[PDB]
Amino acid sequence: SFPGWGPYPPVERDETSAITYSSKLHGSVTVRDPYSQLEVPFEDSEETKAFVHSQRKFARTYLDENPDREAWLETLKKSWNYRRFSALKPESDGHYYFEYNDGLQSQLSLYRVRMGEEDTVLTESGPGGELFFNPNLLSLDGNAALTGFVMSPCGNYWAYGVSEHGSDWMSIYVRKTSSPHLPSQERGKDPGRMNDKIRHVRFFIVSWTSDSKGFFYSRYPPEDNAPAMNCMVYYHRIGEDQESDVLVHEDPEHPFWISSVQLTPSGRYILFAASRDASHTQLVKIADLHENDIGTNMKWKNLHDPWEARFTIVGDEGSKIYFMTNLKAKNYKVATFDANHPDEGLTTLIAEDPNAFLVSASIHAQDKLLLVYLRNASHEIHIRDLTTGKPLGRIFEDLLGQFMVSGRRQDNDIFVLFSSFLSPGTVYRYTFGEEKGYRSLFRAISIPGLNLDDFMTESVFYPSKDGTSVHMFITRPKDVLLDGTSPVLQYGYGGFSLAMLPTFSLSTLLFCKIYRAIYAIPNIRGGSEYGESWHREGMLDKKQNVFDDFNAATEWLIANKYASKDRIAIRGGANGGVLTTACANQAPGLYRCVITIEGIIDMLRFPKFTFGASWRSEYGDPEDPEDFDFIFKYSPYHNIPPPGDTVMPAMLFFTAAYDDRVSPLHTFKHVAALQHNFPKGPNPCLMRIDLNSGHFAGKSTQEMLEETADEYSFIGKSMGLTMQ
Ligand code: NA
Repeated sequence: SFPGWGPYPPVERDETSAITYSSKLHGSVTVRDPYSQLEVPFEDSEETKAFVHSQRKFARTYLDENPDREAWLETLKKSWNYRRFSALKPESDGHYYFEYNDGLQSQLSLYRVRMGEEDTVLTESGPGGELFFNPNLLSLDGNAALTGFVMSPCGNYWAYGVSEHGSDWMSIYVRKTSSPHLPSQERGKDPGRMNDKIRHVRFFIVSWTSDSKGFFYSRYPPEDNAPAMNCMVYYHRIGEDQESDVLVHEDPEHPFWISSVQLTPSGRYILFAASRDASHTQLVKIADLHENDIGTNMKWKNLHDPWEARFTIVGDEGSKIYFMTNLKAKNYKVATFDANHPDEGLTTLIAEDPNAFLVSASIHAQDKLLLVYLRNASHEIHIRDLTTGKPLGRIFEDLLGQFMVSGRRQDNDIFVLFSSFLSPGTVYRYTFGEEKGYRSLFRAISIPGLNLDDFMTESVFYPSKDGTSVHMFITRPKDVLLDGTSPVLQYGYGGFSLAMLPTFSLSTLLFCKIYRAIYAIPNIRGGSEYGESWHREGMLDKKQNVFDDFNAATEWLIANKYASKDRIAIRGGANGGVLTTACANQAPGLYRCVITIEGIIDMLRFPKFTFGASWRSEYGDPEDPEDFDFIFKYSPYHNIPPPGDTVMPAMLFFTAAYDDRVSPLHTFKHVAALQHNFPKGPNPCLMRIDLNSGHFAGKSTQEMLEETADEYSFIGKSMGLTMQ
């Protein structure tokens, strides 16, 4: 039987294309890749162009034929038109800065208010204060993004990154803090900036010297799919051209290594850190900027033996530097180094918590050390004495979710942004005291037409295949019955010590309301939810544990009558695309709809493209014979089930035509192979393409809504759901 939506657009095959891999078990294994031509970028291949255009047109026709697509876009537009803001961030110009969106602006704007006048911002009258920077003015389409910013210590200068209009490359710009954007400036330019333009940057790590004369940054050779190579550290002096910038570090022997510098808050010490993979291990060196001219002739001293640990600067006290480090402490700890006694090594200030991952450490009110711990898949705030490390107790103990803390060592107050599945964003002020402090509600995000009291988030524990107890969040309307009829949207990642925290998404709650559905977040292995050991149990030869955890979550939801066996939708992005494609291959019968965002799918070829080589610490090295065998077992691109005795779920793949973070070739080849293997469906396999590269880290509000309307209408069609 031939479905009315077919046939699929044709995709050229290369029947001769193969690579031979060393294998511990088999000696050698020859892997055919009939779609290897789709590894050539869109801009360089007419074949890749023809594939993208035909697949894009085919997907759009199917998605747009569904009237629920426009119904979802209208519902999303109306509900997403709510005011959003960050916590107040104190800066060296004596102003608080905050992110603001009226509702449907493409990008967040940056506003400011004099410290002491903050009670006049974020009222019914509007954001108040003064507009500082409006990213919406940068591009005609609103796809140009602020990638970061750092104010000069003097408070006169503001260094900031803007993503270039084709790519995930950026330029660093500088403007005076006396040159804000004006509300009536025209789109397509950046008015009021200084002449400085730092090109060839792929990540924003900028550190000003204490004299405010310049900043350190990391850059690459000029850009005229290939692995990212030859990261260099430079120093830029304000008012000079980039051509005058002084080279601080290059390592031509190790072109895949990523390098950056961080300065202590005093600006006295510079920490050089190199990374050779995605693991939390560095090659680290410290220099005293008072001993050295900026250049390649600086007196670098070894902080510790290379590749054993990561070191993040938390503060300084003369020659004493405070570090958050995992040195002999996989869950991280706080330790001090005396730059005057390097050979004495690191002294523990806050011991590793064996049962809690330390996320951050920051100094406040001169000598209060604030620790954010991850315990039971949510944030805890602990206060410690900076001098002794002695515990001073807990704050916000009653709030279960995630926190963003803003405030400096010199401020007695912090602003804390609290959020969860059910809390869109409450900014609390906390004022430090002698024995206890005082907490005040500053401002709360409210969403018109959403009643947060209509929803709940349950915490359950389920056994995985191997008997391991896994935590899962289940968000649902309180009035949805547990009678085994509800649809599920189940989101997972599983990797890189990244926790799936309670996180606010209006879209997800609208999915729950409109489809009487549950939103399930199983805290599967690979994440840091139960400490670094939770990551170690879900990587390399144990990556299969991640898929088993996710499958067992679905089986538990069905068995305990949370969900209909026929209405499971799964969702994942990047490393989460390994999860969605692997689970679809290994248990196609569990799932009715699979959403993959910028998926990693070819687990043999991933090292050959942009930043993929760094993922070898997580997945293994496919060119190592031992690693090949365990990677090849699950590599979703190489394990599409034979068509004869499998019905594939409906599958929708989101990707840009250009993406540095995950090369779109992963999606291109897997979509080609799925369509070839299952040419008659019965369930469609579609690729939803953005041609504007709408950056992950810089996506306009309107693009996000269109993508969500495509995703939800496709899930609705695929699982036979009616919008309520
Ligand atoms: Na823009």
